[PDB]
Amino acid sequence: MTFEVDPMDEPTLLYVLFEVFDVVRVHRPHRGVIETVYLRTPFSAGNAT
Amino acid sequence: TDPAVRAALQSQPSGLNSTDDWRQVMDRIMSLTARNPDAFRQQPQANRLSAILEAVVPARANPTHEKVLAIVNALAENRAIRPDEAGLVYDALLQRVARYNSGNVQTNLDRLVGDVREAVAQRERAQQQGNLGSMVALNAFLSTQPANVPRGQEDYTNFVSALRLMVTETPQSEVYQSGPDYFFQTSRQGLQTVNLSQAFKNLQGLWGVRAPTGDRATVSSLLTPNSRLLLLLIAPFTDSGSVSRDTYLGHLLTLYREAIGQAHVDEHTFQ
Repeated sequence: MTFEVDPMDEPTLLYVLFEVFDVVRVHRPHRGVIETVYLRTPFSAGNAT
Repeated sequence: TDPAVRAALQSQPSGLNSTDDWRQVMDRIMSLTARNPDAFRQQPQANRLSAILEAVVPARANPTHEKVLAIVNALAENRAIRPDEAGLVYDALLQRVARYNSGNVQTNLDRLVGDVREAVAQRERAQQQGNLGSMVALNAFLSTQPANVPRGQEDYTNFVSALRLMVTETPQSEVYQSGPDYFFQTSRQGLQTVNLSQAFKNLQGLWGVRAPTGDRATVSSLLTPNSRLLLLLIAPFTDSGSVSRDTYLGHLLTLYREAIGQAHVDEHTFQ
């Protein structure tokens, strides 16, 4: 990507918020047990695949 | 909803038309279904691919929860535990299985879900069939009672058989023993409770000698009202000729039988 912006006299950051998918599945088999299966596809992270 | 604990369960752990029934999905995805063909041919790509990917290589499932829930629901519908106890005991059994699991345990669990399904069905049909427990109690009571009446015997044994038939032919009736007596309730949570032991004790003296005295109300006060109710409850049974007529007992039975008769008949007529 190539952005072009107007000059400024102080440091600035460009924030690109790549939009993505990000879901969590909550698994609770027994009493007092929580299991989570994360996922975030376009920037892969989590358990399932 | 449904009593069959398999059915009343499987509503809880199951999707809707997933790949648990693979044949239907495979039929619908190609073209085979006739109800609405070309439905699958025109879905978005992702969905289509995903089903297909599911179809060619199925994904394994863990059926432990389904079986455990089935047996728990069977216990609940069979009054083994209270529903709150059902919520607790589901987790209890789940932990029990999870800490001792083996292929043998799964096999026994399938055996057990079959057994409990059959047990629930049998319990329901038996509860609607006549409640053998009441019959057992009545036979015990009759064994307690003597079988010989010095004045008249045919009427006595005929009446005994009539009572046996009455308790057999109408389920939901209760026969039991609370104190040193036997009773007969015409229904759970129902009125009309007859002190069977007292009724028989009072009626012992009126079997074979009240025929000639039925015309005069000189001994009519010997009939205690409890025994009168007992006779009233057996009017539909012990039809004409079972108890010898021209007898005070026979006269009462005939009158009560005629009365109840006009009534039900007129009633089914209604309008």
